[PDB]
Amino acid sequence: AKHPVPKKKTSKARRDARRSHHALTPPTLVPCPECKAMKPPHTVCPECGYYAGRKVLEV
Amino acid sequence: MEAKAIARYVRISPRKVRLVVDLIRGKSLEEARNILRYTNKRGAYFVAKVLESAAANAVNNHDMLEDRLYVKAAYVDEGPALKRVLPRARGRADIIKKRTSHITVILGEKHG
Amino acid sequence: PRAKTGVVRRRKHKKILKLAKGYWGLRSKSFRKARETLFAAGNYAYAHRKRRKRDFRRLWIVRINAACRQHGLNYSTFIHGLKKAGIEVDRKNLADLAVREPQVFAELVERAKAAQ
Amino acid sequence: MKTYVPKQVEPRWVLIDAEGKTLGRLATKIATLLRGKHRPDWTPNVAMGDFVVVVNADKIRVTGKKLEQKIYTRYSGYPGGLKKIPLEKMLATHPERVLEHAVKGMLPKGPLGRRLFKRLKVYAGPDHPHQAQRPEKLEV
Amino acid sequence: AYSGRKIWPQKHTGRARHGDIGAPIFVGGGVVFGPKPRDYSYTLPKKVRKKGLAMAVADRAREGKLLLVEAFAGVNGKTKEFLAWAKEAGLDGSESVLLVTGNELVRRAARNLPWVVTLAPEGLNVYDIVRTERLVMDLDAWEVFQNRIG
Amino acid sequence: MFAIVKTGGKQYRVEPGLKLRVEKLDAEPGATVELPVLLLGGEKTVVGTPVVEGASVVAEVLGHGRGKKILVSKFKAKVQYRRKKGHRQPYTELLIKEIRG
RNA sequence: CGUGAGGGAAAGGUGAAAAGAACCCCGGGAGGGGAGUGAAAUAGAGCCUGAAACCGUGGGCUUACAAGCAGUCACGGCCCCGCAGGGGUUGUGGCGUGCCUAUUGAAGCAUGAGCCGGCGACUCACGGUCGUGGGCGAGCUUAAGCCGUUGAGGCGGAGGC
RNA sequence: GUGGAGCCUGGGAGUGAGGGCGCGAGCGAUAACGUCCGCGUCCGAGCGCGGGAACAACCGAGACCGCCAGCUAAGGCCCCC
RNA sequence: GGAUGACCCCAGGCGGUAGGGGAGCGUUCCCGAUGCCGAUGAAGGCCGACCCGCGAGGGCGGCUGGAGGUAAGGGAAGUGC
Ligand SMILES: [Mg+2]
Ligand SMILES: [Mg+2]
Ligand SMILES: [Mg+2]
Ligand SMILES: [Mg+2]
Ligand SMILES: [Mg+2]
Ligand SMILES: [Mg+2]
Ligand SMILES: [Mg+2]
Ligand SMILES: [Mg+2]
Ligand SMILES: [Mg+2]
Ligand SMILES: [Mg+2]
Ligand SMILES: [Mg+2]
Ligand SMILES: [Mg+2]
Ligand SMILES: [Mg+2]
Ligand SMILES: [Mg+2]
Ligand SMILES: [Mg+2]
Ligand SMILES: [Mg+2]
Ligand SMILES: [Mg+2]
Ligand SMILES: [Mg+2]
Ligand SMILES: [Mg+2]
Ligand SMILES: [Mg+2]
Ligand SMILES: [Mg+2]
Ligand SMILES: [Mg+2]
Ligand SMILES: [Mg+2]
Ligand SMILES: [Mg+2]
Ligand SMILES: [Mg+2]
Ligand SMILES: [Mg+2]
Ligand SMILES: [Mg+2]
Ligand SMILES: [Mg+2]
Ligand SMILES: [Mg+2]
Ligand SMILES: [Mg+2]
Ligand SMILES: [Mg+2]
Ligand SMILES: [Mg+2]
Ligand SMILES: [Mg+2]
Ligand SMILES: [Mg+2]
Ligand SMILES: [Mg+2]
Ligand SMILES: [Mg+2]
Ligand SMILES: [Mg+2]
Ligand SMILES: [Mg+2]
Ligand SMILES: [Mg+2]
Ligand SMILES: [Mg+2]
Ligand SMILES: [Mg+2]
Ligand SMILES: [Mg+2]
Ligand SMILES: [Mg+2]
Ligand SMILES: [Mg+2]
Ligand SMILES: [Mg+2]
Ligand SMILES: [Mg+2]
Ligand SMILES: [Mg+2]
Ligand SMILES: [Mg+2]
Ligand SMILES: [Mg+2]
Ligand SMILES: [Mg+2]
Ligand SMILES: [Mg+2]
Ligand SMILES: [Mg+2]
Ligand SMILES: [Mg+2]
Ligand SMILES: [Mg+2]
Ligand SMILES: [Mg+2]
Ligand SMILES: [Mg+2]
Ligand SMILES: [Mg+2]
Ligand SMILES: [Mg+2]
Ligand SMILES: [Mg+2]
Ligand SMILES: [Mg+2]
Ligand SMILES: [Mg+2]
Ligand SMILES: [Mg+2]
Ligand SMILES: [Mg+2]
Ligand SMILES: [Mg+2]
Ligand SMILES: [Mg+2]
Ligand SMILES: [Mg+2]
Ligand SMILES: [Mg+2]
Ligand SMILES: [Mg+2]
Ligand SMILES: [Mg+2]
Ligand SMILES: [Mg+2]
Ligand SMILES: [Mg+2]
Ligand SMILES: [Mg+2]
Ligand SMILES: [Mg+2]
Ligand SMILES: [Mg+2]
Ligand SMILES: [Mg+2]
Ligand SMILES: [Mg+2]
Ligand SMILES: [Mg+2]
Ligand SMILES: [Mg+2]
Ligand SMILES: [Mg+2]
Ligand SMILES: [Mg+2]
Ligand SMILES: [Mg+2]
Ligand SMILES: [Mg+2]
Ligand SMILES: [Mg+2]
Ligand SMILES: [Mg+2]
Ligand SMILES: [Mg+2]
Ligand SMILES: [Mg+2]
Ligand SMILES: [Mg+2]
Ligand SMILES: [Mg+2]
Ligand SMILES: [Mg+2]
Ligand SMILES: [Mg+2]
Ligand SMILES: [Mg+2]
Ligand SMILES: [Mg+2]
Ligand SMILES: [Mg+2]
Ligand SMILES: [Mg+2]
Ligand SMILES: [Mg+2]
Ligand SMILES: [Mg+2]
Ligand SMILES: [Mg+2]
Ligand SMILES: [Mg+2]
Ligand SMILES: [Mg+2]
Ligand SMILES: [Mg+2]
Ligand SMILES: [Mg+2]
Ligand SMILES: [Mg+2]
Ligand SMILES: [Mg+2]
Ligand SMILES: [Mg+2]
Ligand SMILES: [Mg+2]
Ligand SMILES: [Zn+2]
Repeated sequence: AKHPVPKKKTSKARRDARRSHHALTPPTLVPCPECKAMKPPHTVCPECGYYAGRKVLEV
Repeated sequence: MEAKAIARYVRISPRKVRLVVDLIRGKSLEEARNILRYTNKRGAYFVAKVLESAAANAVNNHDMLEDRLYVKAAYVDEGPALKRVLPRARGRADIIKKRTSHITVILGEKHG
Repeated sequence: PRAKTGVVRRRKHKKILKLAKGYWGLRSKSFRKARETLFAAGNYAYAHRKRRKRDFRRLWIVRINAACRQHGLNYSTFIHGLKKAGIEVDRKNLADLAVREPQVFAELVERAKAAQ
Repeated sequence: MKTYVPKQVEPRWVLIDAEGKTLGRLATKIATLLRGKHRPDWTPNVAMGDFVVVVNADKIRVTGKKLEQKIYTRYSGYPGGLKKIPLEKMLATHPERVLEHAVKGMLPKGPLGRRLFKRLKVYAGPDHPHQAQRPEKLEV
Repeated sequence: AYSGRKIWPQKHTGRARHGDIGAPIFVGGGVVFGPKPRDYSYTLPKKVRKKGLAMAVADRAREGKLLLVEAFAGVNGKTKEFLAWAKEAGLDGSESVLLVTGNELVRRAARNLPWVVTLAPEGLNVYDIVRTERLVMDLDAWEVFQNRIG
Repeated sequence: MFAIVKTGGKQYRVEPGLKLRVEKLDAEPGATVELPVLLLGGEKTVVGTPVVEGASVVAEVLGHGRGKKILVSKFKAKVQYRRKKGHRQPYTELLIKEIRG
């Protein structure tokens, strides 16, 4: 090995063209059927505590 | 009207935290509320503060009502950077820049 | 007394840069990369003016030819008729005629046809 | 007084039969109908020629020992990947090709001389499914 | 104030060759061809200085704006006096005055005024003449000036 | 109804009522001139061999001026050589009254 | 920083006046939003002015069959300013081998340069030799000093050519 | 033969690595984008421009600026052109 | 030409590295200044598709700025990246 290294500074064009994917992609939420708050699905509702429509987590 | 909150000199990297903001720049107040809450970034907390707070101001200081609110614009400019010295092999010291961010959330009301 | 730099520099740089808006990358943003692009532009200009004369000629003559085809002779004779006869209408004009004055052109073809 | 540049034009279709036609000498003509150089309001930078339809391409004529002694070529980028097809074999598998190639190398290169070659619709066989444009038969 | 010391070794550092930081090409270091204190004075030929003094007055007269005076009436070292003398003299100071006499009294009232340049007579000089608009000399002043051009 | 005129080594087609600024002519503003005809067409159709001998076109000198600066500049490389020249061509804008003929 | 002798930094400016922002609201705070001071608060203490590189938000043109020292010339489209005129952008075509340096010869696969800003290299004295603008002319000229003035010039013939 | 000819006297230089080409010779092998002289030329400094596919020196030709005018040079006139 | 570079007519020259000669632009400072511009806005900064100059430039206008700047003509240099 002989320490490989960038040959030219990368332009803003390429630099930013690379990041063309870093696009963050929002969480996925659904209505708790009970508190109707938004929360991620298949989790136990952090706000009311119910899941499959029963008390599970003493909030 | 337009309501504005601005947190400046915040010790997170701009480039990392823009990515929380682009996820709201647009949304309702309520949508931005529920995004920045399940978004899994550090930026989540920081930006959900500014937001939350600009929606004070709108109500309290600017006679606006919540459920007309939406994140009209929201950008992040780059604050001056804590320069730090991290030591490498054979005694070279390289410089870390613990970078810094000026977060901005700007609210408006949506008629509809 | 000290005649320090002070303002001159910022002002030629501000100059050459403004001469160079529109350019790609630092060809529009860096002074010395703008300055360098502008050396280019310069001679591409001076050349291309001298080029554009001959450029158009080529355009016209190609039309002119295309016209003389439509009346059964080549450009290169049609311009010997026009010659030896006596007509001295240049080809910006012949090209103009032949496009938007077909009959008026046809005349000349004919007098050239003849002058042979 | 400024040169005349055309406004928008109309696509004039044109029909040619090859047969007994010396391939090269034909394509010359195909190319300049294709470009447009046969009409006074010509302009180098715009698509404004005719819409050449050639039929009976399979019965084109070529001179000399060329049916064999002249060769098409096709690098593929892999090693040894140079294919070599000779004229005869070409005419016998896809003859509509022989003429296309003949022309493409007389059209200019770049997005136009390509956009032009898009218009030359060639066929080996007499009939051509371009009836709904009424190709104005031409004598080459 | 710097040390004569080579700041890193000649070859192999990777940086450019340097001597010591005293060098002009470093911020800090001495300036190159600096101003150093000197003497702009020179010995203009004696004749040329005379003809200067001749010509200068000679011009002021030739314009009418010269004026020889015998002595100064109501003026014993007290501005407003001179001021009022000058009034009867034909100069209200809408033009500048070069004023010559060995007479501390006269040129003392005659100091402080904008339009007045004071002089003693042995100190007549050609800048001061041209410098002003109107020369109002005086008679012994005139003979010292005449004792000069000889 | 139109003509083709040689004026300062350069032939323009000229209908009457046209603005045609051309290579600066010596003519105090307001005066009028005549430009040889080389060809007349539409309605009639004469052809000058080389001139029409007869007619001509008359037009008024609306005034003079200098053309929008072209910036001519030469550069040669590795030889330390540049040149800036400013250029404004003198012209004389005309008003085509009518043709003769 | 060096055991030491020794080396040796960076870093000035709110405003006229602290009148340095009570109190209120989001905030754990930092910060900010009203409010309040000021001529001015994008003079708010990270404080005059506030360039350029560099990072961002918004807008107009443009871009996913295209081959490039990134420009230039020409034509057309859309956008703005306008009322045969401009400005912006770029679709197509034509043309086109970066700057500097060093060399017989470099786009050169020969040197240097990430980019910006700011420092950065033909001088001074005495002496020569030409030229030059002036002064005097078989002559021209003072040096050190003495006197005078404190931005006044005079004297001094030793001496020099 | 009035020419950015020449001669005279002074001021300031730079240059004292040249290269290709044609021709005449030495050296080399009737080799070298080889070497060394001579006579010319061009590049150097005309990597400005047309030709030669491209390309310092081969052919055409010595670029003060502008023109959407004209004749030509070499070289070209079947399409790219 | 005419009359002492006023400006017109005519003919001609005007590629250029080392290098020589010329004519100019701008920066700091000095005399011009006890003056003159300037809070009805100095210098500086940011625009401009306008004006003058071949050009280096210099004008003019808008925003910014918030206390300086400085002419005609001359002088002197820590004078242009
Ligand atoms: Mg290993
Ligand atoms: Mg980008
Ligand atoms: Mg609220
Ligand atoms: Mg260690
Ligand atoms: Mg780094
Ligand atoms: Mg100073
Ligand atoms: Mg300097
Ligand atoms: Mg800009
Ligand atoms: Mg562009
Ligand atoms: Mg050219
Ligand atoms: Mg030509
Ligand atoms: Mg002719
Ligand atoms: Mg055969
Ligand atoms: Mg010391
Ligand atoms: Mg020390
Ligand atoms: Mg020392
Ligand atoms: Mg030592
Ligand atoms: Mg080193
Ligand atoms: Mg290195
Ligand atoms: Mg040394
Ligand atoms: Mg230092
Ligand atoms: Mg110092
Ligand atoms: Mg001296
Ligand atoms: Mg006084
Ligand atoms: Mg005083
Ligand atoms: Mg005075
Ligand atoms: Mg013109
Ligand atoms: Mg130009
Ligand atoms: Mg080059
Ligand atoms: Mg060279
Ligand atoms: Mg150069
Ligand atoms: Mg010039
Ligand atoms: Mg220690
Ligand atoms: Mg210690
Ligand atoms: Mg204080
Ligand atoms: Mg706590
Ligand atoms: Mg607070
Ligand atoms: Mg806030
Ligand atoms: Mg506050
Ligand atoms: Mg401001
Ligand atoms: Mg301020
Ligand atoms: Mg700061
Ligand atoms: Mg201040
Ligand atoms: Mg500030
Ligand atoms: Mg700032
Ligand atoms: Mg954007
Ligand atoms: Mg599109
Ligand atoms: Mg394709
Ligand atoms: Mg497409
Ligand atoms: Mg190619
Ligand atoms: Mg355009
Ligand atoms: Mg193009
Ligand atoms: Mg072209
Ligand atoms: Mg290219
Ligand atoms: Mg270069
Ligand atoms: Mg350069
Ligand atoms: Mg070297
Ligand atoms: Mg070499
Ligand atoms: Mg070498
Ligand atoms: Mg050389
Ligand atoms: Mg390279
Ligand atoms: Mg070397
Ligand atoms: Mg290199
Ligand atoms: Mg170098
Ligand atoms: Mg580095
Ligand atoms: Mg710099
Ligand atoms: Mg010297
Ligand atoms: Mg000195
Ligand atoms: Mg001397
Ligand atoms: Mg005598
Ligand atoms: Mg004497
Ligand atoms: Mg000569
Ligand atoms: Mg000579
Ligand atoms: Mg000689
Ligand atoms: Mg010299
Ligand atoms: Mg030698
Ligand atoms: Mg030799
Ligand atoms: Mg030799
Ligand atoms: Mg020679
Ligand atoms: Mg030779
Ligand atoms: Mg050789
Ligand atoms: Mg040989
Ligand atoms: Mg030989
Ligand atoms: Mg050259
Ligand atoms: Mg030569
Ligand atoms: Mg050549
Ligand atoms: Mg080359
Ligand atoms: Mg060539
Ligand atoms: Mg060529
Ligand atoms: Mg011809
Ligand atoms: Mg020939
Ligand atoms: Mg001339
Ligand atoms: Mg010439
Ligand atoms: Mg020259
Ligand atoms: Mg100053
Ligand atoms: Mg003063
Ligand atoms: Mg003052
Ligand atoms: Mg006033
Ligand atoms: Mg005020
Ligand atoms: Mg203002
Ligand atoms: Mg200003
Ligand atoms: Mg003051
Ligand atoms: Mg001043
Ligand atoms: Mg001056
Ligand atoms: Mg210096
Ligand atoms: Zn719930």
